[PDB]
Parts: sequence; structure tokens; C-alpha cells
Amino acid sequence: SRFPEALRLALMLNDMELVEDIFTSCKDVVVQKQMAFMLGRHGVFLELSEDVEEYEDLTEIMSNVQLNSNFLALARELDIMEPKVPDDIYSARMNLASSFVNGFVNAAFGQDKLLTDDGNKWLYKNKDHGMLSAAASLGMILLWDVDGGLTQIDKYLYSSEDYIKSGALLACGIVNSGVRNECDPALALLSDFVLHNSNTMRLGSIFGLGLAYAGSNREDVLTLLLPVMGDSKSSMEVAGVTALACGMIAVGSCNGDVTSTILQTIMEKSETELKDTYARWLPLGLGLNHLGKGEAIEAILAALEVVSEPFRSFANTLVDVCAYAGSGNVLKVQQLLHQGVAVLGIALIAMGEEIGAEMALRTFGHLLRYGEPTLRRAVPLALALISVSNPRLNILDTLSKFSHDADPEVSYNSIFAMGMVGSGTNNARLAAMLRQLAQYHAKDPNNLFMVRLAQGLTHLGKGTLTLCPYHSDRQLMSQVAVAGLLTVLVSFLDVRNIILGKSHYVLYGLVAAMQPRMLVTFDEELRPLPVSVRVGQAFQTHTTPVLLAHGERAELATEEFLPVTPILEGFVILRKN
Amino acid sequence: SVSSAVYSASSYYYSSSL
Amino acid sequence: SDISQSVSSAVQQYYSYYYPV
Amino acid sequence: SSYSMHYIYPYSSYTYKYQWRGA
Amino acid sequence: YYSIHASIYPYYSYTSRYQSSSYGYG
Amino acid sequence: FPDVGLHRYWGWDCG
Repeated sequence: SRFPEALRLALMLNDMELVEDIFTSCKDVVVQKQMAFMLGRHGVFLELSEDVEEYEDLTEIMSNVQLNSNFLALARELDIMEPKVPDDIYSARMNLASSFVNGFVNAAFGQDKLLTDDGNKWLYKNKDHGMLSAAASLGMILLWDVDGGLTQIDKYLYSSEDYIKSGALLACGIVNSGVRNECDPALALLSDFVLHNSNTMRLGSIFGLGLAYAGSNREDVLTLLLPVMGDSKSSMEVAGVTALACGMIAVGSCNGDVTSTILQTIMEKSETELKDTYARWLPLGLGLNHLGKGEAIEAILAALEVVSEPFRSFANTLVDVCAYAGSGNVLKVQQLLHQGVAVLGIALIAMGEEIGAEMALRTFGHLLRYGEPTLRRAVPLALALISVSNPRLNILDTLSKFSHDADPEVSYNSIFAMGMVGSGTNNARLAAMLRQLAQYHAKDPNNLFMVRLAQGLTHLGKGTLTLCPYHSDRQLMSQVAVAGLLTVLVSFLDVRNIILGKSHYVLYGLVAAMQPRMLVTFDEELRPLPVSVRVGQAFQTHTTPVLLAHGERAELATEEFLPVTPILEGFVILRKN
Repeated sequence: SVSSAVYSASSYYYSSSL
Repeated sequence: SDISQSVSSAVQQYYSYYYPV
Repeated sequence: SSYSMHYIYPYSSYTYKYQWRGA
Repeated sequence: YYSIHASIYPYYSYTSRYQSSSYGYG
Repeated sequence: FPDVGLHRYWGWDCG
């Protein structure tokens, strides 16, 4: 009798019929509470009949309602509640940089010195889209605080300035990510603007709804959104954003209506319009819809046969490598060894097992040194994907070397990749490198912008957050984290026009992957119960709550308590002798 | 309206506030 | 970059094609 | 300057509350 | 398909003889 | 922030 083991295996299989059949027929309540914590961490919400023994509490756990309070409690143990302004870490371009830095560092602590009681003083120092992303950063600071988040955002939903209102809509979506609040306040607030006359409003509302509902393929939210790709007033940017939102909401579900609607939107577009790089967001949403489903993808590869030849290579490659993202398939990697999405797909497939990942690391170094001049632009982003929140020294040395490339896009992507690799770690080596590289790229606005983003990303959450997609002994992959990471890195395969252009708000897709990296233990009543742990790697002695790093294993120091789950990661319930 | 409140049915026009 | 630093057994150094020889 | 009266939002000066809820 | 040493790499249309094209072994 | 130790939190400087 070890239902948390069976449940972990079922989650590995992604076979929700068996997950639901194992969660039921467990008679022990506290075991179900532990399994509910596991499901909440994995982003699976299962509907229960109100006549199950403890429906109220199992539902309350599964929806991460208490996540914010435990996170702030650990923030009180560390004495880190004080806000940091961006200059502590150290034109429109630099105010935009400061806004993103401020949001990244103060993420999940609802405090700030820029977005004060009155945020207009900061918002109106920005212009156009930078003001949209500034307004969106407020919702990133208030992450997982739905009630307080909306209470703070609400004043800006009535702004006369459309960019500020669009950013407030996106923020309102962001604060609802991961917290599955049983009120659907985001759907009520955002759903009137998905067909608004202003396209900027449509972008804010649709990206917000996509982030708020990324976990589950809600039929109502999908029925609301799917019409917007066919609207004659929708820009290609709006069609792309709609495909991203629908694929995030429907991630891994094989939803047929998303598939058919996207294929129709491809088949309608001119061979002249499919050159627009927002069109790359159309098949990304398609791949997200079939992420990890493997050999089933052939049925759709045949339907793409009619599409124009230049676009066809990209769509086919991206959708195919999405279908195999977790496989760690030796033969697809041989096939991949258009080119950018190929190398990104190599990383996306290889990250599932370590030997393939080391061979990928060798390949990526070879490509950065001697590869095709066009092909190497994507090579550092693949290094990000395979090693997010994992500050290896060899990877950082390689990226630091190529952060001076005379090709501007190799430089941009290497700096962003350093920020991704070091994200959520206060790594002093990386911080010093970034400071020196900031002194080198002074008088270079785009490289300096990438430097500020990487600096902010290193201090994400003041060191308390991670972006790694894996959890629970590095054996379960969060699909919503993968969807957010892929959204960002595929948008970085055209950094000069998407990220350095108008659409840098897509950086907020990283919020889908943000998770806490703290171990916390409870008694059987969910009351903070301090115990002592021996955190090694597989060592010092620590008292829970303890922050774990990327590859560390905690084991209870004494035999007084016994854990209900064999893995001491995240939230663990502890029984008595 | 799929975007309204009646509080919140178990505990108004959000956009217009009418 | 300028090159000092490190070359992975690429020894003249020929670390990459995009660096000065 | 943290609430709206019944419509006026004196912060935004929007014209046509239980914080952000409709009630 | 080779390269000749400023340097020119025709097979890569890049402008900035190596024994090996893949790794440039001297 | 400083750099706590008991709880395995690594800070940075300002600190």
C-alpha cells in the first residue's frame, strides 16, 4: 500500500484516468492530502463529488490557495520582506529594463517602491508598449495573491489610456496563474475585451486569459477564444497570441477544436502573409496542443502537406519536436542533427535524460564554435532550455565567451541564456560577470537591455524561486512550465523584431514556470512543524523550511517523524512515531 | 452576460460598471 | 574574445571561426 | 482614494464598491 | 569546401588552409 | 540581503 508511488507513476504516464482511479479508493485522509499537494504541484486539478469524505479540504489544497501564505511565512523566516529597487541590483529602453528588473526581483512578495499606492508617476515615465509592460509588472509582483492582487490592480482597469488598461488586463491574468481560485474572477473581468475594437486590448485580454487558464482545457474559455483567430479585424499578432493562449489552455490535451481551428487559420493565410514572423506563433500553439503525445502526431503531419513550402518546413519541424519533447528519443535527435527550431527541438527532446543532455551540450559547443553563421543564433537558447535554473560553470563560461560575438543576435541570445541558466540563484560568479559585461556593453542599448534582463533574472524572487520544469526527484515534467519556456524561447528566435520590437510582453510567459524551491513540513493538521534535515546532493544540517537547489536531496535527520511521501520536496506531511 | 456578478452568487457589469 | 581565457585543446589557438586567429 | 463610489472612480476619474467586486 | 587563410569560408559565405573543415585542425 | 545559513538561503550584497 503506497498510493503516492502509484500516483507518481501514473503522472509519469500522463494517464489521468488512472490518476483519478488511484486518488479515489485511498481510505486514509492524510495520504489524500499529501497526494493533493503532489497534484497541485504538478498542475493537475481533478473534480471530486461533494460527498467524498473531505471534499472541502482536498479541493482547497489542490487549488494552491494557501501557497501565498506559506511563501510569505518563509519570507518572514529569512527576513527578506524589504523591497529592492532596480538600482540596488546594478530613455524608454532603460525605463523598460528597470520595470522588468523590478518585477523579476520582487516577484511573489507583494511590495514595491515603484508601483507604490500611486503608480501613475512610474507608468507615465514610459511610453506606448513599454507602459503596457510596466502596468503588467504589477501583477507579477502580486503573484499568487489573487484577492490583494485584484484589489491593487482594479484602479487601472478604468484608465483612459489604452496601453495601461491592456497591461492591467494582462496583470489581472498573471495574478491568477497557478492558483486556480474558485471564483473565475479573471474570466469575468477579461472576457469583454477579447473582441474589443482595439487590437492592443485584445492582446492584453487574450494573453492574460491564456496565462490564467493554462492548466486546464476549459471548454468555455476555449469557446470564447477560438472565434478570435477567424475575426477579420484580428491582426496576425492577435491570431498568433490567440493560438498561444489556446495551446497553453489546451496543452497536451489533443483538443480537436483547437487543432481544426488552427489548421483553418493556416489554410486561409496567403503565401505572402505566412512570411510574417507572428505566424510562427500559429504552429507553436499547435505543437503545445500535442506536446509529448509522440507517434500520434503523424495524422496532423499529413494535413500540413498542403501548406506553402517555406512555412511547411517550420510548422512540420516545430509540431514534430513538440510531440516528442519529453521522449529523449535517440532517432529523432539523429534526424534533427527552420534550422533554429531544429536545434531547439534537439534540446527539447534531450532534456529528458542526462546522457543525451551531455551529448547535446557537446553538440551545442561545437555549433557555437564552428556552425553555420545563421544556425548559431539559436544555439544559446537551446543551452537555456537544457539548463534553466542550473548554474553549471562550463555552460556559463561558453555563454560568457560568446557574449561578445560580432553577430548581434548571437550576443543577445547568449546574454539572455546566461540570465536563464542562473535564474533564481544569487550566484556571485554570474552576478560579477553580468556587472562587467554591463560595463563592456555601455553605449550599446540592445546588449545593455539584455544585460539588465539577465541581471534581474538572476535575482528572481530574491533567490527563492526556480524556473526548472522538472520536480519530484527530477522525474515529472510540468507541461505548463514547458509551454511558458517554449513560448519565450520561440519568440527569441526573432529577438530583434519580437522582443526588441513591440511585443516584449511575451516575456511574462515565464510566469507559467515560476515555482517555489522551498521544503516545508506540516503535521497532519497542516500546521507548520519545524524538523531537522540533512540536505546533501547524492552535507550540512538545517531546520525546515529549507531552500533546496537544483540537484539536492534532503533526508530527515532523526527517526522521530515519518514522512507520508518518500520525496522531501515541496510540502510534506509528517506523522508521529 | 458571461462577465457579471450577482456576493458573487454564493458568498453588476464589470467592464461598464453599470 | 580577444585571447588567456580558455581553449578546449584547440592549439596558435583556433578556438572558433568567429574569433581572431 | 482606494475605493469607488456609486459611478465615479476618483483616481482614474472614470465616470458613468466592495473593492474590486461587483457589490 | 575548404577555407584559405583575414579568412574566407565559402561553404559558409563568411568573411573575417585548415586541414579539417569541421574543426579546423590548424 | 545577508545570508542566512540555518535555512540554506544564499543572499547577495547590499548585504
